[PDB]
Amino acid sequence: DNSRYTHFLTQHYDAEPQGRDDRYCESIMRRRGLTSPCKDINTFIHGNKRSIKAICENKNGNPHRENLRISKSSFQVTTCKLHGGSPWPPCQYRATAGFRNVVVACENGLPVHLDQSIFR
Repeated sequence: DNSRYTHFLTQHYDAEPQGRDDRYCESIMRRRGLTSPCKDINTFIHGNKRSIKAICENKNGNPHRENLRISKSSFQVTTCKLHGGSPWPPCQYRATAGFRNVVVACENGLPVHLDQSIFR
């Protein structure tokens, strides 16, 4: 029903990554279609979807700033950050795994945006 939500899963969700190293990032950024031009920073959330959607309501979120939500729980996450100078592929990424709460924006109970600022 929501294309922004399906698009959120594409850009910001990976259920079970295993190794969350540089090559993890370089591969998934490609697989998820984020390399023309290279997205300069992009973060993936791991685990189940229930926990993530739940950020859109009381169960696992609170209102945050100007129309954003912040999760109550902490998530396993991997931020991929471009390097090397060029905007165009091949896109080299450096991986940073993390564990903390995340900020998103929701519509109709579904996350449609990940605030990347906190992972910078």
